[PDB]
Amino acid sequence: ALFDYNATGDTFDSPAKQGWMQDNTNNGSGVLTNAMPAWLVQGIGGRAQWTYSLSTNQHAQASSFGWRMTTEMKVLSGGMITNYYANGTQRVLPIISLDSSGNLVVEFEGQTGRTVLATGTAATEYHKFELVFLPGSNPSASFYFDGKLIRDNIQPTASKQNMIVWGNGSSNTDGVAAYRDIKFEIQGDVIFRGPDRIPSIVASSVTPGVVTAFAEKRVGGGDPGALSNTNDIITRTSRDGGITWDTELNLTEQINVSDEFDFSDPRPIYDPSSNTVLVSYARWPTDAAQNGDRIKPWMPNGIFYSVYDVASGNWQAPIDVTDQVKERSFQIAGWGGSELYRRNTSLNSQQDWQSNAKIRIVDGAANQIQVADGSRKYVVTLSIDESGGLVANLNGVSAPIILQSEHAKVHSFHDYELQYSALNHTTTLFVDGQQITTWAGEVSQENNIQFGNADAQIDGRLHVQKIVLTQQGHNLVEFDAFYLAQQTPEVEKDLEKLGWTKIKTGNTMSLYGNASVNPGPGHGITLTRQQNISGSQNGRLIYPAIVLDRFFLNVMSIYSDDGGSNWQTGSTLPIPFRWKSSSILETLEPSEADMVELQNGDLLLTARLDFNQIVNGVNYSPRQQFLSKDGGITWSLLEANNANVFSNISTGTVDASITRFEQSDGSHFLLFTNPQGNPAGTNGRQNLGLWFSFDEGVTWKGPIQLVNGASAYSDIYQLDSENAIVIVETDNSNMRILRMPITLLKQKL
Ligand SMILES: CCC(CC)O[C@@H]1C=C(C(=O)O)C[C@H](N)[C@H]1NC(C)=O
Ligand SMILES: [Ca+2]
Ligand SMILES: [Ca+2]
Ligand SMILES: [Ca+2]
Ligand SMILES: [Ca+2]
Repeated sequence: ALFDYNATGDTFDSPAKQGWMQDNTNNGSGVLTNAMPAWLVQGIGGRAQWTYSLSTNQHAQASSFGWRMTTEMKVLSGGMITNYYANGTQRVLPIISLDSSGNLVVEFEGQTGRTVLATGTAATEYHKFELVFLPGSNPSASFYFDGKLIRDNIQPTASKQNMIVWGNGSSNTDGVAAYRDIKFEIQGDVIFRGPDRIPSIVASSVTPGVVTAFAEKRVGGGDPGALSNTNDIITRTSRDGGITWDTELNLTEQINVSDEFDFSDPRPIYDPSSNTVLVSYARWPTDAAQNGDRIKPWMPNGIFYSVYDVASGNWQAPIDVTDQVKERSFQIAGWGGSELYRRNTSLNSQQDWQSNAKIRIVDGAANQIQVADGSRKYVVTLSIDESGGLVANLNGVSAPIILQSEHAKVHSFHDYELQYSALNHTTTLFVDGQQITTWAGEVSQENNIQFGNADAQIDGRLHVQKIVLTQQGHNLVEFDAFYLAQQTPEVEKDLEKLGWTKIKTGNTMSLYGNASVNPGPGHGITLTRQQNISGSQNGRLIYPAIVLDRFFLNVMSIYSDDGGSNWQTGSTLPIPFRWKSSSILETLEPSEADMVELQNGDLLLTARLDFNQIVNGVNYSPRQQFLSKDGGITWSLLEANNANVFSNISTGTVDASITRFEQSDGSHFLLFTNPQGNPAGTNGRQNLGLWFSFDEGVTWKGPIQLVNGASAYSDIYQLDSENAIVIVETDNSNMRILRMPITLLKQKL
């Protein structure tokens, strides 16, 4: 909430015409002045000041969420120039004056001594005076003069005064000052009310002042997937930098006509090229979702986006991108074991045959597709090498073959075709129609087609969409995992019931997946520093989404290199595992995540780690950072870069936010928000903190406490050259707006 006085020239320029109450005594007075229009306070032989009354609830909001008072004035003479705020019990009182040398000085009630602010002709010229109050158990204000920190940790002092005040607050002491502008802002206006939840926010650089915020509208409350709620995506827009907001708009009820769905996790990206907001969100059937792993691949989970045209205020109807981002496959994780499927066949080695296998290599090695024709065996083994390239080894041939070096292509599906020539008794491998090589395989009496992960001592994971075997104009074998993966449970999908033999050693997991994809909470980004990042590009839209294969959550990039027309997925985060007992996996589950592009084009990602945090005695904490050096395709776990780097961060699991802040001089740093807990560094969703990184995410300074009270999910975005805007869940999950003077606050560090 903003309470202000602005002199414009309009002879409404009286503070009285702008809601202020004249409070003069004796000969105290005031008059409009126009050097540039201003109100001249004339506290000559009397008091001359202006006041504004606030409600109990307004004072309480100010106490819980902070406030700031900004004055542009010049002091002409005298003293007791008192611009301040008093809430009925306490106040922070700066007293500004000209001293006996004509120097402009300030002193504070409750602190010792004075500070010179300006000397010479500067003392009686206009300046900008800012008081910023940060809430907390032991709260304090800081005072700034033309943007520079003058005094910090100014603790409030007792006063029964109850008003916003500016001018010359003394009858017995002359003071004369001209005011161009007074702004008192109470932080924390409610923008979305609980039990709505899960906020995100972005701001338009092309149209300064435009801010677009999102949440889940939860009729009935609670997470998606409950029969007792119908959840939609809602949005509001500000055009004055987040002070006022237009009408709450339900973006998804138009595609939720029978309340058959829940939508969740609005993830906006601001696009400066089109000046648009593209917000992606999850769809779920209303009665099943991510919680409990209840969502299944045959159910209508997917991802849609809506586009806001900032220039017109138009919201475009939702667009479904589920087919592009929700993989359908049979997945074999040969992690600590091997798992192969073999279909015995009756190939005639004296006739040609052909096979096709559509396969994605997720990680590792010993991933195989094999055909044996009763005379010879042909095996292609697919691995990820040290530099993250895709490599083929053929049985009987010493030299490996590099198939791909570009990381997106390394982990995408490819068609592996074997063409056997009876005449030469050799087989030619084609990959995506490209002839790769010809080899003779090995002698064998086996007669089958076989695929999976082949070695219990070599970890690998491969996903399969199609397998075909053909001879003499007939398909002998056909397996369409892409089709089967999305069928309901009454369609037979068990390979062992479909004529395949399962050959498993040790511990493995396999499944048809994925069960769901979810953009996750917060916003995404457009990349602009990718020039020297091989295989990547500027203009990429990207966000870190949550994928559930069947039972385990993890994070992968979802991105578009054509402005949002077509979307692609990257690899999931690399995480440790351990089999604590047969078929019981100890591992991590990264879920709610946020990423930022560093100065060198590397991407820094911070992820909430849910459920178990400990693998082989190693505690990864409730939060873990990851780094991508290839534009978001693949990631690396940053050792010892977890919750530990955010001093006094809360110890409970919760969504966080991260973003880049750029100053007018081109300097930059990172901002991060998360509760501290109360006390700081304990469990609760209380006391939102702000952390800074001036070194590309290696260390973090802070926190600066932003909120005194409930603080759960949050999102932070740069608002302008000097401010960041924060949306944060608070009491009863009520989402509130903070507008934080970052360039001021950083000076407290
Ligand atoms: C994925 C993180 C977590 C796993 C327990 O679930 C989230 C936690 C939440 C929470 O801790 O408050 C609320 C989120 N809306 C929920 N996500 C979904 C899709 O229901
Ligand atoms: Ca409805
Ligand atoms: Ca529901
Ligand atoms: Ca987030
Ligand atoms: Ca699970």
